[PDB]
Amino acid sequence: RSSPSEGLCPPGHHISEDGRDCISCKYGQDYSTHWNDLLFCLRCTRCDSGEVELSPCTTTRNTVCQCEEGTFREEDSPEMCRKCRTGCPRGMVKVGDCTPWSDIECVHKESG
Amino acid sequence: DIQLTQSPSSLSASVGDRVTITCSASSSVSYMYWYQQKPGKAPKPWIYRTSNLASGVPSRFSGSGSGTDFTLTISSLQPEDFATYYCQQYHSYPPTFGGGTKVEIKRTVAAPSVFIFPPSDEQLKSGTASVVCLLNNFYPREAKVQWKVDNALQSGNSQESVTEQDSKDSTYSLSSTLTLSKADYEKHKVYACEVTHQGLSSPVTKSFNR
Amino acid sequence: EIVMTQSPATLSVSPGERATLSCRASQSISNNLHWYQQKPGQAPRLLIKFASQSITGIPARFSGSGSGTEFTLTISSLQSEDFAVYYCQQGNSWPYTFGQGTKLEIKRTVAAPSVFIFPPSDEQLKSGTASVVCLLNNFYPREAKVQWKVDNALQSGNSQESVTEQDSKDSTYSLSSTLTLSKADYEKHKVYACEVTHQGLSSPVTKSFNRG
Amino acid sequence: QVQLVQSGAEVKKPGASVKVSCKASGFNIKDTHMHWVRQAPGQRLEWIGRIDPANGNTEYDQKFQGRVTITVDTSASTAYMELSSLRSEDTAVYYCARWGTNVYFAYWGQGTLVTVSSASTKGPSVFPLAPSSKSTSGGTAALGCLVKDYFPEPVTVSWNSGALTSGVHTFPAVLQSSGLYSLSSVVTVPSSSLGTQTYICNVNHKPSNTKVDKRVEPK
Amino acid sequence: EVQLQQSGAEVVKPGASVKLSCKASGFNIKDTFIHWVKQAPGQGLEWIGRIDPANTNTKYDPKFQGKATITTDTSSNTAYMELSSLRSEDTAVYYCVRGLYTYYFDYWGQGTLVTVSSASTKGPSVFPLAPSSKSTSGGTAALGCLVKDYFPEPVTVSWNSGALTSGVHTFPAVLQSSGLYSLSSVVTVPSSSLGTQTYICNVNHKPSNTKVDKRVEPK
Repeated sequence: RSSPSEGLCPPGHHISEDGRDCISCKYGQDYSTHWNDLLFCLRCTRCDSGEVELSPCTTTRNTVCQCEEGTFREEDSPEMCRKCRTGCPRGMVKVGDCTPWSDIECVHKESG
Repeated sequence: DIQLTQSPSSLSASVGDRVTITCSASSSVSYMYWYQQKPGKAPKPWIYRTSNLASGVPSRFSGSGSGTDFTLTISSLQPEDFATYYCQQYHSYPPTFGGGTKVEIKRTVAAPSVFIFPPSDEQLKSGTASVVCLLNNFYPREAKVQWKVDNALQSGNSQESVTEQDSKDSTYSLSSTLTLSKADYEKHKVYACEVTHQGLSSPVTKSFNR
Repeated sequence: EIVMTQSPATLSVSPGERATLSCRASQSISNNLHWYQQKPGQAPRLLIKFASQSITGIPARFSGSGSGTEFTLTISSLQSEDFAVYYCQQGNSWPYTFGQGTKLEIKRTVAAPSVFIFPPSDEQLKSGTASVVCLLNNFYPREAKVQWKVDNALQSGNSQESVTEQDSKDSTYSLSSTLTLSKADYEKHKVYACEVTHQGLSSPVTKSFNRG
Repeated sequence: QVQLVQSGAEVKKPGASVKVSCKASGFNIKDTHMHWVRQAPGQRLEWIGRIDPANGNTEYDQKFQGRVTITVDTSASTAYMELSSLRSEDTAVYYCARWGTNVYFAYWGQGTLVTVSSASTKGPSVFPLAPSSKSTSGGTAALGCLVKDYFPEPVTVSWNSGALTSGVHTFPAVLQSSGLYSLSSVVTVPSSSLGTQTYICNVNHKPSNTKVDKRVEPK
Repeated sequence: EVQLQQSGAEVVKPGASVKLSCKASGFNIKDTFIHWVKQAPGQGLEWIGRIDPANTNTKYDPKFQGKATITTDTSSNTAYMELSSLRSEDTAVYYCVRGLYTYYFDYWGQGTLVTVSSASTKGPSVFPLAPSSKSTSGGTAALGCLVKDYFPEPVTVSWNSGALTSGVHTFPAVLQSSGLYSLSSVVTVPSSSLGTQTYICNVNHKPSNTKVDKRVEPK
């Protein structure tokens, strides 16, 4: 019976202290990406020294950054940009290449 | 931890009355949140940010308070409002709740219709024996029972249970049950429950012989 | 530039104590703060990465915290190994920038300097230049003051000081001021002295000599 | 559209652990902290712990540290709480909830009944509670049905297959020292109507698949 | 094991340039960002610039753009920094630095002492610092060895061919107004032992191939 919107402020906005009124996020400073009840808009991400800016912040979408360079984001750690391995070690062949979303892939040359 | 102390524990009050529940805090608090829990149900958030009503909540309700002292206030009660009310704070880690205040209906005093029921023939065949004393449709809840087996004040041999307030009568009913093995039950003969209550002005006793 | 500001500048502590060094940043840098230890006459060592993340082969007592603009390095119980300069460094924005360092110093009982004076050698006077030497040895704290008096004349710009690091044994300091003057000025005057003011004296101490 | 469906009621023995699920819909779990909350029978609310579902980062109250593991599955949009090495003290209703200093509203799950006892399932032993054939009160006499030695909760009770509703008082159950529950239900009746009308109590214990019908007659 | 050998200490006149090497071992240069860092005498660390040796791609701090240029020789596995149109302001220790991440440095080179002055090489003039014949007793008795008018750094000093270690204080050198360095080293001694035991200071200035041994006796 009830809606996705129902009860909530729209994206690009945040709810007020008063529990009713919807206040707009500031383009560039902050953002809000879904029908929500956020007390404040989320601070827009600023791209890191070791990053490249693929999108600027809107009120409905956070800044999109990427490692680029010759580096990649590591998932198991904090999500930070490590430098890609240049080459595969001895006995192993390069099977994937350095992306912003991944280090090179090595695999055995079917030895041992 | 900011320890929350809610006073009073309970409040027997009648329809149409102004009710003021307090919630004191062991250290200062920026905002206070109130919930209404009805029996067998999840708590309903009722007040946010000290004073802001939750949507769909009557205008008679109001929250107030500053630092260490906060109050929920209901300008005139109604049957929907009879439930336990908890206060909470989460602004200072960790979140802490009050111990609740249960609001109950206030009615004229009513003496209990007292009855006694012996252990059944089938029960005695098993070997355990459970005597039942009933106190029915009374007010207030505050009542007490003393099981006397041949004028012997018994203790730790019985357990009580009490109903919730009736939607119709707003009375209570209580059932204490003296449980004993047939060894003790056969050897004695006279069984009774002395019932004291505000509405009696005198202890009322009902009894049986084996 | 993002400016990294480290407080305090110095920190007099003894072994066994906790140390908390702070590093403020002029703009938010998320977690992108890194601590380094530089010991005297050595290359810096990374202690902590990304505000709080420990580095292998570094003692557990070292620990970091912070985000945004305020970060703190903490050493749960100091050891003689640990008395050194500590720098913080940000990697969030080009150009990368360091804090100005917090130097940890051993804190010990006050010790008055054993003061000595040394005249210019016979060999030096042959050359034509003359260098008088006033030595202040094994003292604490580092804060000390010297006034060269030649026939009760307060001299200025004629001398240079140098100070040792804290003694690994005593944790004291030693200082050497050197009054340098040509033969011409040195021969014409006779009484030479250095007035040494210090916390451990209560009164300026002067040691002196005459020519020949 | 906002909902928090929790898992079914669990009955477990001491020492054994239990994992309680809490499935969320109609809002972003990641927006704010998901917390679990204990409520003992007719008692205080006790905060157990919280998880930041973006991080997976847990924080607990000292009481439950070492004994509770809250977890989340953002992809599934569901939170879980594992509670280990159980005791009879942990007999409680466990609630899953959402709240925080960055969001205005708060939403709560329905709750999960978790009972902890060494006792295993047991059907009841029903007994009559017949009236004194004396009409001492005068006009109205009392009749009852005893329900003893069963496990676990709950028992449903009706009278004359639900025909008699007014005047009825089915009590709260009570834990005996044996570890078994025990309850009674009662009805007030006109003393003039005792002889003609026979009175039957109907007792249902769905956990042990036992349905009982027993008569109540004078003397 | 991972290592970063840097070039020897360079002594250069103003205007003249210098190429600093930094030879990497125990890993492939191409697997790590390499940065260079300036440290003025007893002062702050200044990041100069960074190079991705796979790419040959440089990033610098604007301060140094046009003064410092960083390069690699991947085939030799050594990084370089060229430093031009020098000033006395550029007197510094230059550090070569390595990281698997851009953001921070996991290993550091030993550093290269780069001194910038118009002055040319000079051996020292060693002088004694004899104890005053009038002064005796006190807290102790002090003896020293003056090292004046040399260039460049460093000087090593020992006492009685390294026999006396305790009580010794070799000071930091000081730049004089003349443009030449000057050092003193001192030893505390028992005043009772001055007559019997002669005391010799040993002074080594490897840049000018000057080894000096001089006695210290009372006057």
